Amino acid sequence: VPDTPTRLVFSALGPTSLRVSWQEPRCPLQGYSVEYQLLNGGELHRLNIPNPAQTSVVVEDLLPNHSYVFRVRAQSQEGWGREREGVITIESQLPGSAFTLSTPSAPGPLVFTALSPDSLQLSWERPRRPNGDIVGYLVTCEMAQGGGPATAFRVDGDSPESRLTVPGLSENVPYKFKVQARTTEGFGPEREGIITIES
Amino acid sequence: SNENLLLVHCGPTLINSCISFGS
Repeated sequence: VPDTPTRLVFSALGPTSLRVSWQEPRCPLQGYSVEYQLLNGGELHRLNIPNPAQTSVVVEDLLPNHSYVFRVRAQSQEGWGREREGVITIESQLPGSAFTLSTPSAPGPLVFTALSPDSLQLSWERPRRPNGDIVGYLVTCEMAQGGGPATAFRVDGDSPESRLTVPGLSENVPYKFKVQARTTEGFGPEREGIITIES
Repeated sequence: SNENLLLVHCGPTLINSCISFGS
């Protein structure tokens, strides 16, 4: 049967809409099935993706501040494969975005400050409901252009708020940052964003 | 590819960030 999707990405387009993306191993398929429903009681929505080349879909008319569960499966001639599951919420009422994604097991929204033309500080809130007690966080930094190597910072500790200063950066260059909690068992969901320092 | 501009001396900015499950 088809393998489970190896990755499930969420990106908020607005306070009531997001793009769901997934990734299937390079190794047919007929398509995908994307299921979602409110976590506090609601009908099951099932989206059928009849093209295996399509690995993303937009979902609109979502309720703000309501937790949803998303399930993505792949289909082939043999049958359906196991699903990758994800819980997420679009929260909405500090400069920045008025709406933010949140899942209980991921770090809080990323707050960036450009301390200088070649350095910044990043802070994030502790996960609301982590899967296992936290040992620390892994923070990775890399050029969004590609090719260049990534830098991985280990942030030991389980503070309610964690902070990291990143030196050696270049102005006008986009950098992709990833933050994920390290727990006793393994890692949690990672929050990712691209920034650029300018004056 | 959404990029968030960080301006020096403008203070902290809360960026909109993607969440990823798995790898």
